[PDB]
Amino acid sequence: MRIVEVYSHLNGLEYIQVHLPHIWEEIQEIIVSIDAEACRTKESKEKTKQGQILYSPVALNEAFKEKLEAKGWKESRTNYYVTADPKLIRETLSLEPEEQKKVIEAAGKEALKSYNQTDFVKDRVAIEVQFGKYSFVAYDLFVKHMAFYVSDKIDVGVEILPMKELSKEMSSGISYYEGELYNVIRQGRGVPAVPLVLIGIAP
Amino acid sequence: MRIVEVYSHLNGLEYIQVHLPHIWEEIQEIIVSIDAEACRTKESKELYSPVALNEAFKEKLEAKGWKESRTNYYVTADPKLIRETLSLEPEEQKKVIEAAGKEALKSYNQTDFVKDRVAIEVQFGKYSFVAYDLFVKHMAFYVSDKIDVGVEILPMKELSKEMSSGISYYEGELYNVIRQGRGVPAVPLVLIGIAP
DNA sequence: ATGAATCCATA
DNA sequence: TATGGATTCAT
Repeated sequence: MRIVEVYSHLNGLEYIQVHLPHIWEEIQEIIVSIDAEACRTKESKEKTKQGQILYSPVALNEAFKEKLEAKGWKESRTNYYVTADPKLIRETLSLEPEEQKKVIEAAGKEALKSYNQTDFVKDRVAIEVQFGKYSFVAYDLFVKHMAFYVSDKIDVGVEILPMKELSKEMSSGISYYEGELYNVIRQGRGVPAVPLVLIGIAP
Repeated sequence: MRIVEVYSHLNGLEYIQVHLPHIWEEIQEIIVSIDAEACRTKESKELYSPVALNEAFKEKLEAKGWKESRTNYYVTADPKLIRETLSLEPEEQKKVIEAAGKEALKSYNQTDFVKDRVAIEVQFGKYSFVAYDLFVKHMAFYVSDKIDVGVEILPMKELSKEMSSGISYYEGELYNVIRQGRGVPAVPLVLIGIAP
């Protein structure tokens, strides 16, 4: 596949190029190695596209998974305890799971265990590949990548998305690069706090 | 139903209390007037129905004048052009983007309840919906100058545990916001956690 | 009886 | 026509 657009948020791309140059080389290689044609096997049942053979998100997801795990990218999970008290939250935000619980419960407040898990993490870099609803991209950017960043698990996050040129060749209602880039820029300079590299791809 | 927790983000609640006091009174009244018992369902988990709770609020809100709204905007691949057209109106964004020789893509956000420049998102859905509501939907109306403060109604954990799996809860979403750091997102908000 | 995948009711 | 959320579909 082709890398059409790349956006470096908080200079996350430069950080990788300086500290983890092999990671950037590897990500580009993985994308270039994906044969989008072999993933064009989803026969649409939508009335507005009845019969068209579209790119399959399932096939695309499998293709990336195969290449990433083959390069040593592995699943990672980060745990943390949440609570209703804003102050206790700010206090335990950067502490270890065990201490977060201890601190919250020590104040007589209920500690609720939660977490975030992602399939592709390597050398303190997390990659998310998304071919689905708009809401999941917001969740990835402002919650998942952030959770791993705050818990000191990754230094930069990466989000791979289909350009509009590709999303229009998939089932309707799928998030695309241009739209998600806009959602991030709309936040204003410096938000979110986690450095990121947004990548828009096409066949 | 009852309000268990309230979080004023960027003093959004105070903003409403000063400029639109009738809105805060109305929001409280509506929550109190909803009977969670009439929103129960016969289904087991590994209960209260999200659809029923949603319809309950929808009825009350629309009866009080809350109506759906939509904000349009043109997106594009060039970051510089985005920052230049963020605050402009739809047709003007298109104009500016296409004049720079770039492709302009029509998009928008739509929400069910808006009134007196306030948006209320009732949310009894899957885990990714609140993040989208806060960082995308509310921000879109705020940046397009359609609302001054956003409101998010969510179930407390004690209610979500009595609902189908995967439903986000107040304590967790509050955490997601505060984890961003002070002042983020940029739109003033009032997060409200409820229980039966 | 969940999480995805994916269809489609409106503005 | 694109989004938001409804509905359908593999576990």
